[PDB]
Amino acid sequence: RIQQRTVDEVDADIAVLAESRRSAQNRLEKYQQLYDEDINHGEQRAMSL
Amino acid sequence: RIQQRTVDEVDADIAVLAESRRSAQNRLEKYQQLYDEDINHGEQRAMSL
Amino acid sequence: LFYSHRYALSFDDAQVLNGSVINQYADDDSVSHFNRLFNTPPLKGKIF
Amino acid sequence: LTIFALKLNKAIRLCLTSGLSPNELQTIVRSDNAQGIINDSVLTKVFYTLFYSHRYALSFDDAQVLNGSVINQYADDDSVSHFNRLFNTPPLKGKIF
Amino acid sequence: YYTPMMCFQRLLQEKQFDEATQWINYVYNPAGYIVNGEIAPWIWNCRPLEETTSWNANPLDAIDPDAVAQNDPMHYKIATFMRLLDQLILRGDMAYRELTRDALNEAKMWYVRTLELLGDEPEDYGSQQWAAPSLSGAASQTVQAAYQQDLTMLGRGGVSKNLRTANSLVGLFLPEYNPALTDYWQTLRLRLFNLR
Amino acid sequence: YHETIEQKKNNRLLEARIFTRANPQLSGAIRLGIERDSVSRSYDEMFGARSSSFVKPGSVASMFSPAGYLTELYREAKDLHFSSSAYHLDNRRPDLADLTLSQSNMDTEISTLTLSNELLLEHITRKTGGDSDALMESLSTYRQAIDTPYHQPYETIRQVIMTHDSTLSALSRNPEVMGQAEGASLLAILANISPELYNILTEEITEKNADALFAQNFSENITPENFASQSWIAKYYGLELSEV
Amino acid sequence: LSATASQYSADKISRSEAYRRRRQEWEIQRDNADGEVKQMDAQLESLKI
Amino acid sequence: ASALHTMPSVIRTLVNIRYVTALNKAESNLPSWDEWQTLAENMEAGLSTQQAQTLADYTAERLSSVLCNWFLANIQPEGVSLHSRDDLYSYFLIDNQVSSAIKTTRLAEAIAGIQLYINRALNRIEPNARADVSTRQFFTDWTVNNRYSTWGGVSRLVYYPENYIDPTQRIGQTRMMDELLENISQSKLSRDTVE
Amino acid sequence: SSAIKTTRLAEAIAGIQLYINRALNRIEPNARADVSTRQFFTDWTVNN
Repeated sequence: RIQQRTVDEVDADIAVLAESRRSAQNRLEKYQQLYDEDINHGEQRAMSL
Repeated sequence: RIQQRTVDEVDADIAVLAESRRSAQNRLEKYQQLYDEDINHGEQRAMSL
Repeated sequence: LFYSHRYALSFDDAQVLNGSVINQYADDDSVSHFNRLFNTPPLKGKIF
Repeated sequence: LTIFALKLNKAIRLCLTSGLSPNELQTIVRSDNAQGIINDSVLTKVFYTLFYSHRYALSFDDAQVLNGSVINQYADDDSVSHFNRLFNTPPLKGKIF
Repeated sequence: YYTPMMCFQRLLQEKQFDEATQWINYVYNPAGYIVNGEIAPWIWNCRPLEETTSWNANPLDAIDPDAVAQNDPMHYKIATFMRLLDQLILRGDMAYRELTRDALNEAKMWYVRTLELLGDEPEDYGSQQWAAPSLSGAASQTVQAAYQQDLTMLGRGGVSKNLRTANSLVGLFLPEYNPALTDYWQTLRLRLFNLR
Repeated sequence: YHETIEQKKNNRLLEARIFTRANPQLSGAIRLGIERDSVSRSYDEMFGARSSSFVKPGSVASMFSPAGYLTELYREAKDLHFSSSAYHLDNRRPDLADLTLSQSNMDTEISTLTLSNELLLEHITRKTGGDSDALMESLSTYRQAIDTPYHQPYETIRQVIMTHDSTLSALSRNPEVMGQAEGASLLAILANISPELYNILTEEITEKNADALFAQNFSENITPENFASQSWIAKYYGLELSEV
Repeated sequence: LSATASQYSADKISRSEAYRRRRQEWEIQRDNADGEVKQMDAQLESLKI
Repeated sequence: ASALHTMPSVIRTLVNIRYVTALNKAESNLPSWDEWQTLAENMEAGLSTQQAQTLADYTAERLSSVLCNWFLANIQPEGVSLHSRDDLYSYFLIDNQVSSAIKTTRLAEAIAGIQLYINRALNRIEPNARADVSTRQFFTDWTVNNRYSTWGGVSRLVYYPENYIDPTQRIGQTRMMDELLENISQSKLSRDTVE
Repeated sequence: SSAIKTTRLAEAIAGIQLYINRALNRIEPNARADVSTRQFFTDWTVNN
């Protein structure tokens, strides 16, 4: 029984790390979109005028 | 068998450290270049104008 | 080549092992095998 | 100035070749005799004090006392002497004698 | 010359490529030039470069590569070419970031472009044959004087005499290959070995 | 002087131009954009194939390599002092004149101590006229110096014995063999006393042989007049005044 | 009016350069995010074995 | 014998050396010079490689120090008041008390020596300087010729200006083109802007 | 290496592109310079 509980514990830790991964990749792709778009048309207009 | 698997575990861990090593090293190199470039010709021209 | 494979030896070690003599004149821009055996460093004077 | 030069040359050569301090040579030569001269006995004391210093890990004072000399009352005297290291840190209630 | 160079260099600095190549084609184009619906007979698109005219007399007065280059225009020639193959390399780096198969083929295409245009790298020749003088003999004032005199005679003159200079006066040094060219050669070779 | 300086500059320019033309590195489609001049042929026939001769960077034969830099350096430096005076390069380092300029000479890696030692040996043996072994034998009994005598085999023994086991503690675990080893040898192998160091440490000092021993213990140029000065003792033994 | 136009040009190029620096910062911090993402991806496989 | 990893004969002999040096004990068993050398040779025979290098290092340094001292106390070439270690360093144009851990090549050492000699000459720290030759062309640029790297850059300039040619900025510019340059310095240059 | 995978269409694209490029740069001798001036080749920058 005790070892059943321990394998349960490690499975829970797997889930914890998995949702950690989801959060990290969210931050990543948000940064990536924010970086690729670089400078939008508003600042282009500011500099041009 | 169990002890073979624990050796497998530590091998996975050292690989993880290696990947994090590569990440930090990339951060280091990019910061190093970003520091050495210092001030490019754009800002020098701003100052001159 | 067989002995370098099995016993995990460089070339020259196996070369000596096969029945050939210690090579006293390698590339000569670096230390020869003979001077690798008896000349790292010389004891107090030059070897003979 | 010749003879004093010879004496000082002897002692300085010894201490430089032997890692010995001027006060250490002062103490060992005085303990050997009040002459301040060197013979086989002085070098005997030197060797054994350094040997015991190496093995038992004690200072020069402990080794010098061990060799058969006395505990020195008058060390460098700009710091606490050996004797006062033994019986004067602090005095019990009054000054030592 | 200078302003097309300016616009091209700034465009390359801003990671911009295609209108940069369109721009640099004003002054040079390996594919030649089209005028009046026809292929041009000239090679470079800058007349002074074709004619190889100098507009400096005493360039060594100051320490300026500008002075030296202007005193002999063909340096300028290779310089622009240099910068040209430069963007070619920069194309590959962009084409290689996405690790996508079609972009992979595109990067290989760029690298074969610069490989073909670059030619064939030469190799070391003189070091094997060069004899080893002593320092004093190498610093012999007489050998240096003889060489300088030969050079002056060649310059103001060009006399054909002394068909052999008695190479036994081995006390001179040999020209060394441009390090930047070898840098790009090794770059292409490493990236190609990587790509295969 | 002007005409000379413009002559040198023009020669440099012409060499540079002719060298850039024949660079095989530039082929290259840009090869089709370069021509062969009459001056090119003239240099060709005057200097043979030297014009076609190039080197890989990092080789000795390059004019920008450290070898040619040193050649120019010595060329310039050779005359900074009159040959007669003691500061002449030929006088101070005669072996520097005949230094070959080879790939092995700039590639190989040896400690600075090695060269320094052999140069000092060359001067000393030039002076005395003997060899290395005679020098070491003289050193083993030399007295007139702060480091003499210098018993190299003895110090080597001391160093190796310290290497294996300091304090000879294992040796102490064998008291029977200590029936044959007294304290004297153990002092010799624990502290730095060569036999002649013992002789100088254990010789009586009296006036009857005073100056004689002085002569034995010092060079002729050293005298008690020299010895009187404190700064002199500090510089003689390389010690600090507070220490003396 | 020459001086005022020069001041304008100076501040506009300086502003563009500030934008470029911000871009570099975004890029490096996104790279570091990606490094963390893959590093913890490796941590996941270690944990599941 | 096994404690020292060596033969019993040589430990017998080492113990056999009554270090009393002509009485105060039995007698002087001091070995002769060659006997000393042979005893040392045999005794150090059973030593490894990295220990061999360490012994070579220690002996080389000790020999260097002894040699420097001996040359000070023995040979005094006229024209120099050499009176210390660094005096020999300057006059022989080579360091004499560095650690053996440093390594170099012949060319590097000669470079350093000649540089230091030139430098000593220029600052008039040397007496009887031939000041006539100190004014030569090469010494004028001694600021940029004191280093191999700087000399290489300035020499490689004239033959290979292309490595050091920078289209982006040059001297001799007209402020008119410079004004173009600052007008094409925006973050993104589309076609019409450069037009 | 065989680690690269592709299709007949992709390789054919690559080969024909390389042929066009070689022709244009006058690396290939005996180019039919008349046809090299076609409208498609003017826009070779955006058609490569």
